[PDB]
Amino acid sequence: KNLGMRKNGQVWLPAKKAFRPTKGLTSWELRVKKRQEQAAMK
Amino acid sequence: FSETFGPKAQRKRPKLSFNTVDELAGYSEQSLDSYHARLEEKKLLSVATA
Amino acid sequence: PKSKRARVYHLTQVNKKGREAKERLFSNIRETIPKYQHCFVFSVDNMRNNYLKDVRHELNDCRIFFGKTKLMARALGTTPEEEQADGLHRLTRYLTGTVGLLFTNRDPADIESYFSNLSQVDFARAGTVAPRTVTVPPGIVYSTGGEVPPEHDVPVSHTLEPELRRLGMPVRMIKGKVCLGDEKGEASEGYTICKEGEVLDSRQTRLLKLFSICLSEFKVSLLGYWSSASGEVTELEAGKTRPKR
Amino acid sequence: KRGAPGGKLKMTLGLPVGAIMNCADNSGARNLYIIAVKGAGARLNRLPAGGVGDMVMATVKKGKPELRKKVHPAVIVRQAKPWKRFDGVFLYFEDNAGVIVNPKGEMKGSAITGPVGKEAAELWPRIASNAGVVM
Amino acid sequence: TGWKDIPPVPTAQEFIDIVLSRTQRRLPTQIRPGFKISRIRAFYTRKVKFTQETCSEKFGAIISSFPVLSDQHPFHRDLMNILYDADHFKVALGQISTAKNLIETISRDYVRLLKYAQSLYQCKQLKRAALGRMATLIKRLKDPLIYLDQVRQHLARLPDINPTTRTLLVAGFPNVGKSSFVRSVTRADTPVEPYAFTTKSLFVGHLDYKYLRYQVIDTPGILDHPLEEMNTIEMQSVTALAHLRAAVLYFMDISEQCGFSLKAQINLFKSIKPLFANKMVFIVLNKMDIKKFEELDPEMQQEIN
Amino acid sequence: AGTINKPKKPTSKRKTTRLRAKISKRAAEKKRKERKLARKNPEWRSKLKKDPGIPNLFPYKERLLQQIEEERIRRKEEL
Amino acid sequence: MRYIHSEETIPVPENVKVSIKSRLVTVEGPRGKLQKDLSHIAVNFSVVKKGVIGLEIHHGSRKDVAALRTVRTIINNMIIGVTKGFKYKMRYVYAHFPINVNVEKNAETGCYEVEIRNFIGEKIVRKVVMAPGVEVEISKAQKDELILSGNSLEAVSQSAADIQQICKVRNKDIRKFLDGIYVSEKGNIV
Amino acid sequence: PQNEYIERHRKLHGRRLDAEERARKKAAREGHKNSENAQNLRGLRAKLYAKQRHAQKIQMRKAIKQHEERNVEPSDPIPSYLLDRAARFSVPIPKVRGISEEE
Amino acid sequence: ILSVKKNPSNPLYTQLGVLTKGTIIEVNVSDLGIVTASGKIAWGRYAQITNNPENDGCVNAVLLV
Amino acid sequence: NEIKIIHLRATGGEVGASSALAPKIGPLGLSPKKVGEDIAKATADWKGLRVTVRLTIQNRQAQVSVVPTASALIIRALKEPPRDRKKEKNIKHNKSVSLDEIIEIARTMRFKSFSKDLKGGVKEILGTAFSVGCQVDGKSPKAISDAIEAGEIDIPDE
RNA sequence: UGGAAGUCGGAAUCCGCUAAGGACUGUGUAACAACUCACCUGCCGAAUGUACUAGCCCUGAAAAUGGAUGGCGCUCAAGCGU
Ligand SMILES: Nc1nc2c(ncn2[C@@H]2O[C@H](COP(=O)(O)OP(=O)(O)OP(=O)(O)O)[C@@H](O)[C@H]2O)c(=O)[nH]1
Ligand SMILES: [Mg+2]
Repeated sequence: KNLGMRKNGQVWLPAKKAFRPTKGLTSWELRVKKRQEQAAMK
Repeated sequence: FSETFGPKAQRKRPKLSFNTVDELAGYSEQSLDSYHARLEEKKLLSVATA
Repeated sequence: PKSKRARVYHLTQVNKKGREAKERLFSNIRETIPKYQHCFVFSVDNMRNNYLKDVRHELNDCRIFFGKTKLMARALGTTPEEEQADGLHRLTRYLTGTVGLLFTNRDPADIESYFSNLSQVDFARAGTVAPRTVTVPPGIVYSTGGEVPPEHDVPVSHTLEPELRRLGMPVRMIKGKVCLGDEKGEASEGYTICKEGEVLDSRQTRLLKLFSICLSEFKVSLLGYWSSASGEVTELEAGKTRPKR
Repeated sequence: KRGAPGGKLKMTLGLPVGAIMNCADNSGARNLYIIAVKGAGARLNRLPAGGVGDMVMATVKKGKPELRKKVHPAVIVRQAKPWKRFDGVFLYFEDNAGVIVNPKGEMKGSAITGPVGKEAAELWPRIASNAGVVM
Repeated sequence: TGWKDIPPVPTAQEFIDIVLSRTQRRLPTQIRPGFKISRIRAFYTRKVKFTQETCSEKFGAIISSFPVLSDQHPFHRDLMNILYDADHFKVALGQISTAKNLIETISRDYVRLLKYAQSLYQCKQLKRAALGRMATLIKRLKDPLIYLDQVRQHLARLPDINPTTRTLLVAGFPNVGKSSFVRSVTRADTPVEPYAFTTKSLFVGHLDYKYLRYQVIDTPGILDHPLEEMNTIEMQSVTALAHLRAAVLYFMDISEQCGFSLKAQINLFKSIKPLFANKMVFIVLNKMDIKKFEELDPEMQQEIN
Repeated sequence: AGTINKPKKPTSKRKTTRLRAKISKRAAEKKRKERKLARKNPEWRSKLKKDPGIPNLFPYKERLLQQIEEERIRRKEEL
Repeated sequence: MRYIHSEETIPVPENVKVSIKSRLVTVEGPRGKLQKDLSHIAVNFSVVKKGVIGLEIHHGSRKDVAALRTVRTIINNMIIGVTKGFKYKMRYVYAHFPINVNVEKNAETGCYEVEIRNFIGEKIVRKVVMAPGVEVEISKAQKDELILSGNSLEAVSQSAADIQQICKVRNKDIRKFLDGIYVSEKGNIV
Repeated sequence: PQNEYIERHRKLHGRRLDAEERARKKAAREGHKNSENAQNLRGLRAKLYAKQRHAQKIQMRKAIKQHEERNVEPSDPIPSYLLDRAARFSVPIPKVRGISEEE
Repeated sequence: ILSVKKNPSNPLYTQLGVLTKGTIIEVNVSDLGIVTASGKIAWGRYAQITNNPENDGCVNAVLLV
Repeated sequence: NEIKIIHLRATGGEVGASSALAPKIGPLGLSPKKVGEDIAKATADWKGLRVTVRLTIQNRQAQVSVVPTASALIIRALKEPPRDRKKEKNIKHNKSVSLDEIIEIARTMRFKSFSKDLKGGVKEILGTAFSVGCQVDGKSPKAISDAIEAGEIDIPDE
């Protein structure tokens, strides 16, 4: 069952996820490599 | 005015015209006599027409 | 994106720690290692962990770290090419979930005896199974909710009843007193906070904490320990059972 | 309360503003000049008017000098304009006359000379208690 | 018969907003440069006069509704002096009256100038100047308006004590059962709690004896120290003892569970005995279930006798 | 506001010739006045312009910095 | 920016039977049947996996992507309604005059009917007719409690809101006069 | 009633059962209400609201600046007795607008 | 004010004593404690009007010190 | 035979501390005058100082004890002139104590301190003295604390 | 200070245990208590936050007979930019 409380009291509400419509466009490793390159260039 | 009365008030000692119990009794007696004199003066001194 | 949540800026003294706290934890763990022979890993799962300060005070000669699990694992060294001392990457496989490090000069048997006979009764958290059935009786509500006899209990505070109504207890104010139903007790049954053999949620555990009813225990389970002299990790009883990473 | 008698049926209003009527009581006044009628509505160029049982504001033009400087509440008890009651009776008195009362309805005087109207006697209990003839 | 009829006193900014909203919304606001100078002068003179009429009406409503201490009973006057610094009260109301008269003077001067103003721009500048001076005068009253609003609320919540009637006055130390006695004999809601100074202000209840109405006044507790060291909470009770021709009931706790000694209670009674001249005094020994007068030591019994 | 059930007087978009001519003349007079105040304006004005720079999201900014540094070294060697 | 594809997933239990045709969702469960018209939102329905309903929008803006979350929550609430149901427990409290509540079932309309009397001593008799499918009972376990149960969350919550709004004190201090009917608990029947 | 009677009533009886929830919901809707007022108020009310919101934004950002920097003059040097101190004997306003004889 | 010394628009305006912007007036400066090098009280000093009295309802001036 | 422990905050050499006790020690069966006399006798060493007093209640008699506090110990070690409270007020504690006296105050406070070392205890005592406003060796207790943390002053171990 | 325990006031605002916790952000008490916030840890799973700039849009003040992008009417325009 749902183990925590919701503030508004709508206990039937699902565990919602973040509204990220730009998901899946970048892998994690590529972003880390771009972070290192941006830091070096800066 | 904020330190005299209110939520931020810090006043704790009143400003008195008397120091002793006997002085307070005399002050009360004189104030009552003056009050009665003033109401007698006002009493001696349907709506009225314009 | 005009429609956005307004980020509240806190007008308080304490700010976010950041990367500097991580580096401080790395330095402290990497300096604690060459001073103690034994490094224990202990597990405290689904627990309040406010008696850990008392544990730190009692173990004066020991050093206890209770930081982030992955940061402590990186401090000790996950790979054999990264470990500060030999056998520490063997110890890092024990660090998952809510764990902690214990650097000590003492005997492992002494440490095991202390953490075995140590036991304090503590408030239950959400997820634990209720060991018994708790029911606040009808009538005037007291502070313990029927744990002590009602003649030895102060009535509960009048400021708690909106919280009780939020947590689902159908209380009401009668002449400055919090009551279930009537003041003498009628037209209602006792409020069952929890039943035996039932997973507790946070609402029930908050009610039990407000009524000072403790249904759990403070048990620290030692998983294993790395020794500097032998350069090896000895695994204890909970180490086999606990998931490994 | 603004001194408007409630439960009064519609009757012919015979005493407008400016009428001088007799004073039927022994309060010391002998006539009342009407300056206003309590409960009068708003209408362009229409003078406020009152009937039997209506409360008015009056001034004393003849009587004791003590009553000559104040504006007194009055209740009209007799009128000369003919008016109809609910039983189809058209009636009138031989003179226009009223009595001086306080705003709550109790009289300043202690006795009433002559008869009073049924409407005034029903609407103000002190007039009924201080009246000798009711018509 | 109380002071609940005092209209609410807004602050300086709310007062300015109210007055200028009345001027904006209850008068016409379109005037044209192509009209005659007589029409323009009438427009702006009407604006200034309506603004000062609103200010004068509100200031007169503030002044004429607050109690005047020089006309009150000495009990009520000195109770207001205990609660409130009477100097501060009179200074606040005098500053209100001074601002009212300054607004009237400014309006008179600017109407006289608008009689000679020769253009719509000059008329507009004169009207803005008069309204800005009025707004400055109201803004310089930021503190007395808040003070007087707080005064109004507490006066509205003040009890109604009739100074000349059949009245009982309960006095003594804290935690001696004064509020318990008042709850037992009247219908008043005085809080009864074990801690000291539970009652921080005067309460009054009523009862009927032989078909006559009596009023009973519950007072804050009084401690044993000289009158220069008395706080306002205890001075309310001291003023009640001093100025009210009452039947005084001095409550004493023989069991000494109030936290104070019977000797100190006796010294307080002897100290406030000069206030009891021409008053009828009864000493009520409360809490006799715990300890009785017979169980009291004989020296203390001799002192009480 | 009860606009939908009870609309008010419409605001006309049909401008008048008087208003158009007056607005045009006031605009021209304002342009001349701001030119005069610009010529009389004593506020300091930098001769050089603060250049915005190179965007961070340009993927070849590092290679462009390499090119600029190389050309700087080449110019220093030539000079 | 026009997002090429956005999708959401709704898991369906084994007891639940979902039929979608022309954006008209019909959800069948152990407790009953619910029906809803979602034709005002451009959604493509599919079966991406056995027991999973797939919601998708193609070439939609950020608003069209965000509306899929509302559609997902609506269909999920319909599934929860036909599986476990919804229950609103309400409490009516009074200071001096006891409030009298009588619950009947009008048979010709086939709907429950709540009659409220003696609120602040008023002589008027308030009457609220419930939405179809909402069952109202007076709780025997607790004191002065109504229980509203149903399969439609919107119907149950709107009926509870109507009960709460019909008993509202007017021209009085709400700090002093605390009386009324209030929604105490919101949850599931099962 | 006398003294703190509404406070005593709140002590002995409490508040309405939905009071905290409605206060929380109103505080949550306050942002939508503020935006609706900013986009739909008209006229002098709108102008006063905009000026007052501008004042609040200035005060708020000053508060943020102060809490962020809680933990942190003439060109030529002159002594303390020459501080705050400053030929052609010109008046402060050497030229004004001429006034015609009708004015 | 002691006298009107110069109204810049017209000498007739100075003769009539008209208070306009930029008008030099003579004021009594006894309240400022201005004193000469030996102790004589300086009670007359020039000031200049800096506002528009016909538009503001008040005369504002700056001392010529 | 049950145990009651009551902690209270009182001024030394004063009987009126039991004024607030008689609300609660009253129904417990204690004599407020006897309790106040015992409190005064126990706190006669701490004249004019705000001290913490522990009362243990057994079988309707209570015994008094004085729980030491760092602030009271620092104020006592300041050795202020002997003073009456009600007449002059708004005093400041601007005298000086020695770092040695700070060390025995920390040694007295070892049963309350959770620090690993006596140096850690001395630093808490210096922080309390900084809050009081006094001096240590003629300098600011924050400056002595910083110098101790720098290490040029060696606090003895235990 | 009658009472003031972080939260009626004034001034300072340090140390220890730390993973982290202000001589405290609010609620609350007569004072306590209790709750909460700043901060930290456990679950989760990949992109976010702040401030500005440039477009379009709303407000950014209106009177008085019934009326005006010229009128109908126009919404992936019959509006705007190229
Ligand atoms: N056994 C006993 N206890 C009493 C008696 N009267 C009062 N008490 C207790 O003493 C406490 C004193 O509280 P109050 O009755 O308010 O006395 P008080 O505080 O001086 O009254 P106020 O100053 O008006 O607030 C109460 O809490 C009672 O429990 C009594 O007659 N017998
Ligand atoms: Mg008390």
